[PDB]
Amino acid sequence: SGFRKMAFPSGKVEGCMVQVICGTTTLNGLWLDDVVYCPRHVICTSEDMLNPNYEDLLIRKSNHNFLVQAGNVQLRVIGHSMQNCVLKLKVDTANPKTPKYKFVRIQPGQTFSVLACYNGSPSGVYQCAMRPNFTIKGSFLNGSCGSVGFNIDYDCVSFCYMHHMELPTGVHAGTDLEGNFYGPFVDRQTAQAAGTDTTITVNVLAWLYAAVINGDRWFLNRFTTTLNDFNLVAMKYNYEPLTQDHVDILGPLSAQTGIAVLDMCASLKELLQNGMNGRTILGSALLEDEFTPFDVVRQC
Amino acid sequence: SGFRKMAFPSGKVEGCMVQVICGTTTLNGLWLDDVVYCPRHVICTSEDMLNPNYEDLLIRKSNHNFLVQAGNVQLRVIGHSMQNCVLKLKVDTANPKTPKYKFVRIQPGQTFSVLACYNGSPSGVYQCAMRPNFTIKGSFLNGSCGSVGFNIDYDCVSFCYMHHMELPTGVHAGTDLEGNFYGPFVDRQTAQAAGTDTTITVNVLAWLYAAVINGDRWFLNRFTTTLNDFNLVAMKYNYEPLTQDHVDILGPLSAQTGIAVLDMCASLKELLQNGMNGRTILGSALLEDEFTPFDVVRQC
Ligand SMILES: *[C@H](O)[C@H](C[C@@H]1CCNC1=O)NC(=O)[C@H](CC(C)C)NC(=O)OCc1ccccc1
Ligand SMILES: *[C@H](O)[C@H](C[C@@H]1CCNC1=O)NC(=O)[C@H](CC(C)C)NC(=O)OCc1ccccc1
Repeated sequence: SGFRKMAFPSGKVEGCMVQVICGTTTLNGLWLDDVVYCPRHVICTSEDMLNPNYEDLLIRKSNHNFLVQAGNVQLRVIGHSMQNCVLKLKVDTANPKTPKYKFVRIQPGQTFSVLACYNGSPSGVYQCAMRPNFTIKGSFLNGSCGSVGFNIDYDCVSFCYMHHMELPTGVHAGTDLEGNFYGPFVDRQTAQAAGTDTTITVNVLAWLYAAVINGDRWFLNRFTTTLNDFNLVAMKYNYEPLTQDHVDILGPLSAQTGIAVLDMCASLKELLQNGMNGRTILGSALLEDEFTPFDVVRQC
Repeated sequence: SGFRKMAFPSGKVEGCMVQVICGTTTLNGLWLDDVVYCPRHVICTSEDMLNPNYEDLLIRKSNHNFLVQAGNVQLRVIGHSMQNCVLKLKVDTANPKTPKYKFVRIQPGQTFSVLACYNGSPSGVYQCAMRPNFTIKGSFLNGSCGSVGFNIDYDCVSFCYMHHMELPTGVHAGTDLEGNFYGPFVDRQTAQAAGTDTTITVNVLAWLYAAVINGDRWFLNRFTTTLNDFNLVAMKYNYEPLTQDHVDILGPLSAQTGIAVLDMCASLKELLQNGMNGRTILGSALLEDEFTPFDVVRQC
């Protein structure tokens, strides 16, 4: 037993991380087969990064302006192109460590693991959720751009996130691996800011089921509620509405614990209206919303 | 910016994990050079595991009773021996993926990353602290024994923990890699239970410094306190006493933020006496004690 925020083992991704330098900008790239993917802002200078025209900036570059280092081996760049907000650097060597992979775009409310990297060297691994407002609450410093987020199913790495920037509130923004931003954000200097966020209700419910599986039962009750009455409470507390599909997704956890989904909703209603009264659930004094139902089943 | 519970990248350890079967018991082993290390209870049966005599149990075994699988390759066991609570299985092939490594024993209050594994296959990675009572609050199911904890410095893996058991409160116990238990626990069936735990004060202080570095300042004050007066409060709230060595270790974080250690102690005294009044620090409504000063410096 026990329940922890757990990342996927990172080895398969560590073998794909490289360093990309253009001018005085250093960041990370992802080396899959004979292509290195990286944020296109690697080509910008301080002056450009106000309102850059990336198509102009890139036509002024040559293959030799991109220095790619895979550990202690220089990779020779033989072609370059832009795809949305990522650059694709063709190199003369296919990565022999390329795993089976896919490029997937995730939905708000879904989780993934982040391999934070600096100078092409992995530094740490942690779990993130894509917030309803399309930001992530990560841990990223200068040099971390090009770090990736991913899930692993069987032997296949599904890459979902590449890191590009930090917003004024300290949260993080980036793109899918096709270079399309999550959320209404752009890789240039504006006053852009995260929009209002909400709590991921289906995930809070999943985490309450994880708590019951692990022996925390104090918040349970015999009462029940209707889906409509629960969603009235959710709206008041800035929680996302619960759909019948969410109820269906929680079915397996409800069956395992014998607690009907709408009974757990009544427990959550009481927690929202009364707080915890100095108690904790799975080591937290707040309701946690960054575990999906799948994350709970995977671990419990 | 941002601050997350972050594990070390696990690749170097993933390449060392194997499956060990003896009889009907399956668990994990650690394959370094031509030795596989695993919990000695792999040789027990249901009846034995009450009060086993491991020396007797092991003399009745042969090399061929140990089946070792490295991915989809069977390793041939050519010798076996017991070292404290671990078995050392000599195999006919040195692991070509053996990293530079050390076997270190950690202290209570120190952190490490855990690579949870089942059937010799890594499942997830997370950070743990060794509690003052020599347990860890992990996430381990049947089959997870032999999973290891480790830190990485430069290119060298310092293995510190091998998993053996779960105590009645749901916390976890295990040994160093020389097979010596952390804490007063034994690999047999008794009514053994975790002793009383305390909060790791130096780590709470480090995490408060991480909060300031990341823009949370509401708990700061102009007041200060004496070390003796603070330790009177620590005792009342079941916090470990703060030593001058802890103050020295916090020096760099104090210098970076300009907040003297004893000023931060005054803030902590107020948080202990008054709580948070509905506010949060780094996304928590509780005081977090599983980040060391080094963990904070590493990330911030
Ligand atoms: C790429 O390494 C970098 C990652 C940032 C740096 C601080 N925290 C991160 O996540 N990205 C940028 O510096 C980015 C470049 C634009 C052309 C998209 N701009 C950015 O994040 O600006 C905000 C900022 C910069 C430095 C510190 C704090 C916020
Ligand atoms: C080895 O895989 C296993 C790990 C346990 C199983 C449940 N959670 C864990 O961390 N260790 C044992 O089963 C261990 C064997 C003794 C001979 C040391 N005994 C143990 O942990 O017993 C308590 C327990 C067993 C099963 C479920 C819950 C608690």
